[PDB]
Amino acid sequence: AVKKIAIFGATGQTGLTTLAQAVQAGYEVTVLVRDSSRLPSEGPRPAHVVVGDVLQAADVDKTVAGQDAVIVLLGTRNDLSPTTVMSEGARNIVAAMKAHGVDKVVACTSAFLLWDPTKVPPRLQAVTDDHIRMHKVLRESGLKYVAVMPPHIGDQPLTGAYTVTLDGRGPSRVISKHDLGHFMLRCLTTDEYDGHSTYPSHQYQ
Ligand code: NA
Repeated sequence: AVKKIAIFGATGQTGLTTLAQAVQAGYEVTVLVRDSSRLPSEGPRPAHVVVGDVLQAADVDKTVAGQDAVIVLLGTRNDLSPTTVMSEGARNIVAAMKAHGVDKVVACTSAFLLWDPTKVPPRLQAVTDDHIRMHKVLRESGLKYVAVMPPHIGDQPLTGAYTVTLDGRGPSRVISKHDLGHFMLRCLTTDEYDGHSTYPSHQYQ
């Protein structure tokens, strides 16, 4: 039974609704944040808050200690420049999970990893390159890794009626940020997605 989880990137749009749903689901949530004031002051607050940076190996190590599973929602703060913050952040998380014996990691990359590499728009190639590096870091770690590769993440409401496509592209090109967080929590209750790539999508319009 998974009870204690750590969430990386909980201050982002998708991370905030994932944190809110995880607290309401009864999980003991630990978050790593740059600033504690970025967390919601009222309502769903996490059980444990570590103030630090994901690129600091020691900060990640104390966040992963004693956890049952890890949710990774790392991004590039809306910067299309060539970067390694997501891949290097993933290497710190993987190193900490191996040392402490944590096996379950659910990580969000991008649906572009399911596309023809030549069809990826050139403007988004730099960010996609680091998503590939992070995915390879997690794929080669040997942990129970659920690769979430969502399409466009919108502001649609929480439905729970989305479609989950395994190891391929789904029929819709949009997933709500609430349904995305809902699905990543669902991956903590089952192992049927372990080692697979998941494409959540739904038709809201
Ligand atoms: Na933060």
